[PDB]
Amino acid sequence: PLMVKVLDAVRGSPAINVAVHVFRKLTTEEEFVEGIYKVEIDTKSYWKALGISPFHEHAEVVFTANDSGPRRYTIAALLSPYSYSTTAVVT
Amino acid sequence: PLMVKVLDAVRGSPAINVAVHVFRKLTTEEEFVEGIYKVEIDTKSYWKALGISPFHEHAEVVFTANDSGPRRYTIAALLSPYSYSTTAVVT
Amino acid sequence: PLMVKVLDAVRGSPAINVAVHVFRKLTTEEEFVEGIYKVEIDTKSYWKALGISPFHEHAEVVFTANDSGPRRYTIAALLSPYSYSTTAVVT
Amino acid sequence: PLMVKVLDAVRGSPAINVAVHVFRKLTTEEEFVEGIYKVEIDTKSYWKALGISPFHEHAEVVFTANDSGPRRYTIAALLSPYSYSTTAVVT
Amino acid sequence: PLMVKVLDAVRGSPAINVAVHVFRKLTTEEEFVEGIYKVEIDTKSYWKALGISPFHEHAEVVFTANDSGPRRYTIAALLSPYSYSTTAVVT
Repeated sequence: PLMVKVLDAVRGSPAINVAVHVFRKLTTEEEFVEGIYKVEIDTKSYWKALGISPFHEHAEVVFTANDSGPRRYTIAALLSPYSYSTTAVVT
Repeated sequence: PLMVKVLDAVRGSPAINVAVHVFRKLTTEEEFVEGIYKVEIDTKSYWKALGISPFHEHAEVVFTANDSGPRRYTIAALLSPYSYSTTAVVT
Repeated sequence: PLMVKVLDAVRGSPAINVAVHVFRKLTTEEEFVEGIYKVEIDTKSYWKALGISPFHEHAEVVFTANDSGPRRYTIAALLSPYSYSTTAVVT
Repeated sequence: PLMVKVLDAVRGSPAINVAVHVFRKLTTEEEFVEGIYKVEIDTKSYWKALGISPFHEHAEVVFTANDSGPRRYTIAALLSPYSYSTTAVVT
Repeated sequence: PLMVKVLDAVRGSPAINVAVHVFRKLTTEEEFVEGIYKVEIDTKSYWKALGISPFHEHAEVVFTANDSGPRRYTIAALLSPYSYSTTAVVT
């Protein structure tokens, strides 16, 4: 016998975030789960898994990468509930 | 017999974050879980898993990477609940 | 018999973070969990797992990496709840 | 018989962080857990696990790494709850 | 019979950090746990686990590493709760 119980009775006005998981029993992947409440903001990638036999004989390659510039990011509340409160962003 | 019990009775107005996990029984991966309440802001990668036999014979390679520039990040509250409070970001 | 009990009765308005885990029974990985309340801000990687036999015979390689520039990061509260309090960021 | 009990009754408004773990029974890893309340801010890596037989015969390599520049990090509270308090960051 | 009991009754508003662990029964690792309330700020690594037989015959290598520059880090409270207090960072 397997039982799980959460939050039987509630009187009032809360804020909640619930998650429940139960498990009973060149690249390979099997039987996985990814991304329950997942956040990604800025991510970069250049070269990945070109192939079996690239650039075998007598190759000449030049590789250069530049990253610059004016950028801004602004966030007030992230992944956090609130009740009976005040939030403001003023510029 | 396996039992789990959390937060039977609540009177009032709280803020909560709950997570429950139960498990009963070139690259390979099996039977995994990734990313329960996961955050990533700035991440970089260049070269990964090109292939079996790259650049075998008489290769000439030049590799250079530059990273610079004006950037800003601003966050007030991250992964933290609050109640009966004040939050402000002023510039 | 296996039992777990947490927070039966609550009167008032708190802030909480709960996590419960139960387990009963070139690269290989099996039966793992990663990233329960995990945070990463700035992470870099260049070369990883190119392949079986790269750069076998008579290779010439030049590798150089530069990292510089004006950057700023600002955070007020991270992974810490509060109640009946004040938080402000002023510039 | 195995039993665990935490925080039966609470009257008031506290701030808490709870974690419970129970376990009853070129690279290889099995049956592990990583990253319960884990934080990483600035981390770097260059070369890792190139392959079985790289740079076998008559190789010429030049390796140089430079790291410099103006950077700032500012944090007020990290992994520490508070109640009935004041927090401010002023520049 | 195995029993554990912590914090049966609480009246008031404290700040707490709790952790409970119970265990009853080229690289290899089995049955481990890593990173319960773990913090890392600045960490570097250069070369690790290149492969079985690198640089076998008649190699010429030059290795040099430079680390410098203006950097600042500022933290007010780290891994320490407080109640009925004041915290400020002024520049």
